[PDB]
Formats: sequence, structure tokens, C-alpha cells
Amino acid sequence: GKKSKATKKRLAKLDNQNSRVPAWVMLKTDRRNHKRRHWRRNDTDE
Amino acid sequence: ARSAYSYIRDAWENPGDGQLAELQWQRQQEWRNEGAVERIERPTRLDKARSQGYKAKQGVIVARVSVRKGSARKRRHKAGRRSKRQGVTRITRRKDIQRVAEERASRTFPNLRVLNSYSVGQDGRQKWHEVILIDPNHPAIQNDDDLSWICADDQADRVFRGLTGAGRRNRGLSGKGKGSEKTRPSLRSNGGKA
Amino acid sequence: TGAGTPSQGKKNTTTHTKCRRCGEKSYHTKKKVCSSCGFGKSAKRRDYEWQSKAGE
Amino acid sequence: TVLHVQEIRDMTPAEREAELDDLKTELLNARAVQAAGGAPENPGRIKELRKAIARIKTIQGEEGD
Amino acid sequence: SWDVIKHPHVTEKAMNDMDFQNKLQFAVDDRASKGEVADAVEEQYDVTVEQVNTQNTMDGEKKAVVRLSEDDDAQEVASRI
RNA sequence: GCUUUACUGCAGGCUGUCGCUGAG
RNA sequence: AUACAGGGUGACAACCCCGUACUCGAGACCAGUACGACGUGCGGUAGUGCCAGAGUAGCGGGGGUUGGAUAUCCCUCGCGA
RNA sequence: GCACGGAGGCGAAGAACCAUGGAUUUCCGAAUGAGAAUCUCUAACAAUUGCUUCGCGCAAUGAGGAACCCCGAGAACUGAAACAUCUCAGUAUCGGGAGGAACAGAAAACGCAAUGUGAUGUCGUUAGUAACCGCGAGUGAACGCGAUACAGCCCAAACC
Ligand SMILES: [Cl-]
Ligand SMILES: [Cl-]
Ligand SMILES: [K+]
Ligand SMILES: [Mg+2]
Ligand SMILES: [Mg+2]
Ligand SMILES: [Mg+2]
Ligand SMILES: [Mg+2]
Ligand SMILES: [Mg+2]
Ligand SMILES: [Mg+2]
Ligand SMILES: [Mg+2]
Ligand SMILES: [Mg+2]
Ligand SMILES: [Mg+2]
Ligand SMILES: [Mg+2]
Ligand code: NA
Ligand code: NA
Ligand code: NA
Ligand code: NA
Ligand code: NA
Ligand code: NA
Ligand code: NA
Ligand code: NA
Ligand code: NA
Ligand code: NA
Ligand code: NA
Ligand code: NA
Ligand SMILES: [Sr+2]
Ligand SMILES: [Sr+2]
Ligand SMILES: [Sr+2]
Ligand SMILES: [Sr+2]
Ligand SMILES: [Sr+2]
Ligand SMILES: [Sr+2]
Ligand SMILES: [Sr+2]
Ligand SMILES: [Sr+2]
Ligand SMILES: [Sr+2]
Ligand SMILES: [Sr+2]
Repeated sequence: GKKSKATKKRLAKLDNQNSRVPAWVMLKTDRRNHKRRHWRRNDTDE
Repeated sequence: ARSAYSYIRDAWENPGDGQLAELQWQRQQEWRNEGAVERIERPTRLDKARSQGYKAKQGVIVARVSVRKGSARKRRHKAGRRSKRQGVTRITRRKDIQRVAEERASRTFPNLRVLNSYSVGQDGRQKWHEVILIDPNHPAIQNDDDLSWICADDQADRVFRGLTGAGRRNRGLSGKGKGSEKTRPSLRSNGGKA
Repeated sequence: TGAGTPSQGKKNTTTHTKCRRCGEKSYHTKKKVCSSCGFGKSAKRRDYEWQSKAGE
Repeated sequence: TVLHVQEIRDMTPAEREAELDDLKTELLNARAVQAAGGAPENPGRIKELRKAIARIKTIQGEEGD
Repeated sequence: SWDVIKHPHVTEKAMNDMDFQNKLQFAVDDRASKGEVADAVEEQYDVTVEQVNTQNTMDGEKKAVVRLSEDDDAQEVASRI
């Protein structure tokens, strides 16, 4: 496909969000990203 | 003594006789070539307009509107209906043509508010009414002792809520006693049975 | 050719996309109309009383 | 912190703008050192610079420049 | 008001461009044009920009590869930040 | 769902009449 | 104790803490209302057919609607003081 | 900040925090210079109106809001132990529109008929009464009265 600049920004955001919950948050909250996505198993919007 | 106005009034009691008859025969030829809503600088029936609140002042507008004659332009049922709800031809709308005229006029002038309207005749396929509209934002009107009332917020889009003289008549609000049990204070509060 | 699985492989057309006005993936890029908020169809926001139980 | 509201209001329009460019540069260099993963940082200032710039901008608006 | 230059893009590939092609790399505002990037750079480090190549990245930012004139030395320019 | 000289109605077509509509 | 409502505090707390009664303060609404004041000027007699809202009031054809039945309200076509 | 980490910082130049007021407030969005799946292209009240210095100069409209409210459009399942009038119901749903509430409202009223009442909502009652109806199933007021709250005015014309 051909992605517009805006589509690109959105894909970029989705990529960023798709990360682990920082280790330090674990400690601070004394004990998981529910929005973790996989390119294959999942399907983004658009 | 008789006012000059009384003469315009008396002429319009029989628009089919005398000079008026000849005028209408002439005028209508032009109206038929005009649009749906034509603003006009002067009311065709001065006496009537002044009587309904018209004034020769800034913020006061008059427009003639034509509407197709006849009953409801309804589409036949495309699903199951008991005989009672299959009618199409003899069914008529609940709003009279003068009301439809006032609404089209008011849509044309979104910033103005309907004051009143009156009939100016018809031919075999349409009817014409002139509608008096007021500019609630013009200072000449905001300062008018006889019209400033129409500047209040609750008067916005008054015609669309039936607050017009023609609106109130069509809603069965004329009578204050017998026969208005289901019209006053509103058709809706009375379950829509009026 | 079955209407099922074999016919599913021919589907690679993009229709519904992220809507500029509401943000839902409902802007039909062919019709240029959002099936969710009405963008492209009406200035007013798409809404219906059947979207909830009658007395609620 | 280091920069207070008084000091800012006591500056002339030209001084605020000069102070502005100066602050922006320190920030830019901070973000640069941060981009290089540099460690000789002081997390507080990078945060202070932002507020300082907001203060000067707020004052410039209040005074009319 | 948004600024043009956001920050230096420092990575192995960037270092090479700097050591072998006298090029500097920056993360810039995605609304900045090649020309606006050229100016900003000349006005921030006082050098002569010869060419600018841009790329809208999958990180949501715009990356600029700015080549300096032979009269300037990227290695040294970058070494003062 | 379908049919027809089932019951009852509804569009639609034809036709008269009234309005549009005037002069000798 | 005019305070024995409720909560908190390492277990059943009026007296450990927040509060609670009493008293007090501010905002909002009531309301640009009530009162008050400015200006205006109420009313009555005799005479005068000078004025007082038309497709209206009313009637008929066709519909809808209503508890509205001969006696509901409305639309439509025609007629019409 | 949620959030009980590490590092670092701020606070007696009185921070945090709270109240009131102000500043900043990207892009799309009624979305309004043109176009576009939130971006792009070359000065903008687009469009419809009022006024008009007839120039977008001054203004209005647009869209939103839980329901409530006003004006229009308007079913069927269902009940009648079938079913067509009737019923479900002017309900569901649809179109348009206003406000903080709407709508109504100072009698061409009522008609306990009177030597009587006196704008209008609403509440209680009048009453499942009068009235309607394959006179079947079912539908169903009003005047009055007791209350709540109370408020009465402005034009057209005559004459100028
Ligand atoms: Cl209006
Ligand atoms: Cl009485
Ligand atoms: K039925
Ligand atoms: Mg990665
Ligand atoms: Mg007067
Ligand atoms: Mg009501
Ligand atoms: Mg490129
Ligand atoms: Mg735009
Ligand atoms: Mg049955
Ligand atoms: Mg019925
Ligand atoms: Mg039976
Ligand atoms: Mg009923
Ligand atoms: Mg009665
Ligand atoms: Na996928
Ligand atoms: Na209007
Ligand atoms: Na960056
Ligand atoms: Na079947
Ligand atoms: Na009725
Ligand atoms: Na009739
Ligand atoms: Na804000
Ligand atoms: Na405007
Ligand atoms: Na203009
Ligand atoms: Na049955
Ligand atoms: Na049956
Ligand atoms: Na019946
Ligand atoms: Sr798959
Ligand atoms: Sr409006
Ligand atoms: Sr085949
Ligand atoms: Sr196959
Ligand atoms: Sr395909
Ligand atoms: Sr469209
Ligand atoms: Sr809707
Ligand atoms: Sr990356
Ligand atoms: Sr009169
Ligand atoms: Sr009273």
C-alpha cells in the first residue's frame, strides 16, 4: 500500500504504544500492558 | 372619515371583481415566473400588513412565497398495512399551506423571525402568501415599542414551533372554551389528539 | 467456488477508514461518508433513538 | 528557581527576549546531550528551563512585550 | 510557536555521515521545509549548509541530513554540544 | 411465499363534473 | 456534653485524630424581583350611524382526528357576509 | 498526580494545595478561502440573510446538550381468544425547533340558567360520570369545586 503522512503518524504512535510497562513502574506500584499488539495476530484501524 | 387603507381592504374582499381582478390576472403572470421566495419592497395588501404589525422601518421585511396547491404528496406504503392505513390519495397534511409558506420564507432568511403572513391569491396550481419578517438584531427594531418583543431569545425560530398567528389557529387554539379541550395548552401535552 | 473460505481470499479492498471528525474507523473511503458519525453526509451528528432501549 | 518573577519583570523588553534566546539555547543543548544519552545531566534544570521560558513568555504578554 | 531544530540525531549511521561526508543529522519539526532547515542550522551554529535531505520517520518525527560546506567541519561543530 | 371470477381495500388507467378560465 | 451523628487510629473510642452541637463568615439562587422614587395621568356628562383586523364568519363536496354523539379539532376542493 | 522506584530538583524570595480572575491553548471538528480518512494548496464570515458608508464595513444563522418542551411525519407485533371498523397508539421510530424550563394566557369564555363565575398552566376531585363503539372488545372528556400561584397589558383604525 501507500501510506499518507498522517497514516504514518498514526502507525508510528501505535508502534510506540506497543511497548512494555517500564520496570520502575513495577516497583513503585509494588506489582502489564493491556494494549500490547502483534502485527500478525492483531489488526490496527484504517 | 374612511382611511385610504379601508379601500385596499374592501378591494380584497372580492379579488375576483373590479380593478383588482384585472390586477391579479396581470400580476400572476409575473409571479409564475418568479421563484419560491421573492423579497418585495412593499406589501401588496398594505392595510392587511399594517394591521398585522407591519411598519415602514429598517429591519422589517416582506417576501412573497408560492406553494403547490392540493393535498398531501404522499408515497404509498411499502410494507404491510391494515386497509385503514393504506390510503394515499385523499390524505391531507395537518399543516395548512399558509404555514408551509411561512416556514419556507423563514428558511430563506435564517436571521429573521416570522411576524405574520397573509394571502395574496392563487391560480389553479399554486397559492401565494406574503410574509412579514423582522430583524431582531437591528437597533431600529430593538428600540421599537411595538416590535422589540420579538427580539427575545425564546422567539427564535418561532414559526417552526407554531408560535405564529397562523400557527396558533392551525393548532386549534382559537376557542377559549368548548372544543379546545385537546388543543390548549399544546397538542403534544394532550397526547396529540386535537 | 464456495461463498465461504475460498471467497474470503479475494478481500483486499480498503473501504472503512479512520474518520477525521469522530475518530472511529468508519469513514468509507469510497463513499466519503462515515457510517458512525455521519461526516460527509450531514453537518449534524449521526444519532438515533433506537441506539438505546425505548424508555432509556 | 534560579530565575524569579521579580527579576523577570525588572528586565526591559529587550532583556527578556535576550534572556529568552539564552534559555532556549541551554534547553536545546540539554536535549542534545540527552539525545546523545549524555549522563552529565541534572534532570531538574531541563524541567526548570521550560518553566522559566513560560514565565518570561507570560510576563512579555502581561507587560505588552 | 514551534522551533525548527529539535535535537541532534546521534547514531552510528549519523556519526559516519559526520566523519566521512561532513554531514550533520537532526530531528526537526515535521512542518519544516528543506530550506527552513538549512537556514535554522546556519543561524544556530554559523556555518554554510550545502544540501539538505529529509525523511518522515516511523517514529513520528522528521529527520534531516545536513551537509556542510568544505569550509566547515561537522565533527567539530557537533563536538560543542 | 405464491394463486385466483375468495373477502375487503389500495395504487394505476379510462370517463363526467368543478376550479384554473377569457371575449364574441 | 447546646457535642452520646458518622469516620479514622494495630480489637467494642463522646473524652487519641478528623468531625459533631452552638456561634460566625462567603458565594449562588430567590432577583434587577419586592419596596421606594421619576415621569405619565385615572374617570364622568351630553351630542355624533367618525373608527374597530375577509377568502374571514358561514355553507357545500372529500378526508383525517376526537369522548364530541346532528352537538370535537384540523386539512383539502368549491362557494361566500 | 494515579504510582509505596532510582536519580535529580523545588520550597522561608513562603513551594505543595484550594478559591477567584487572567495567560498560553497544535490539527481535525458547525468547520466557514479551496481541497483532503486529522493533511495539503494559493488571502478568505464558505453558504443564506439583515443593515448598508453598497466595501464582508457592521451584524445574524449553522453545531452541541441526560432528559424535559413545542411544531410536523407516523407503524406493526398485540387485544377483540379468527378478523376488516375498533385496539395496541398518536405509542415506537423519523423530520424541524426553542429554553432553563417550554407551551398557554387577559373571553366573539362559561351556561352548577344565574340578582351567578371572571386570563392561563398545574394538582386533587368531578368520573370510568357524559360521550364514543362489529353498541362487541374496548376508548373516554368538560363545566364546576378544593388547592397552588396570581397580573395585567400593547397594536390596526378613527383624529393629528
Ligand atoms: Cl421565525
Ligand atoms: Cl360558574
Ligand atoms: K391491526
Ligand atoms: Mg521497536
Ligand atoms: Mg403608542
Ligand atoms: Mg404543558
Ligand atoms: Mg523525500
Ligand atoms: Mg478548513
Ligand atoms: Mg386477535
Ligand atoms: Mg384511532
Ligand atoms: Mg367478537
Ligand atoms: Mg383514545
Ligand atoms: Mg363545559
Ligand atoms: Na495485522
Ligand atoms: Na428565519
Ligand atoms: Na525526538
Ligand atoms: Na414461505
Ligand atoms: Na381531533
Ligand atoms: Na370542508
Ligand atoms: Na485551555
Ligand atoms: Na458569521
Ligand atoms: Na458586504
Ligand atoms: Na386471539
Ligand atoms: Na390469525
Ligand atoms: Na368501532
Ligand atoms: Sr491471519
Ligand atoms: Sr436556529
Ligand atoms: Sr457457476
Ligand atoms: Sr477453492
Ligand atoms: Sr480484490
Ligand atoms: Sr453528501
Ligand atoms: Sr438523531
Ligand atoms: Sr524507532
Ligand atoms: Sr375587532
Ligand atoms: Sr387572578
